[PDB]
Amino acid sequence: GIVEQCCTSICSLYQLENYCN
Amino acid sequence: FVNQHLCGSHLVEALYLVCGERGFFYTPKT
Repeated sequence: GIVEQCCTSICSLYQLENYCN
Repeated sequence: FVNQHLCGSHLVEALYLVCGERGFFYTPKT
């Protein structure tokens, strides 16, 4: 998922936007 | 050294760092 990828794979800033209400 | 993968608790961090007042909901399962 979006949260799990950041560790082994990559996080996206616009996804950071997405995590944020 | 700008972009690193944050694992464990600190993954939540890169968000609240960028998050600010808007804040985030972190999801370890979904």
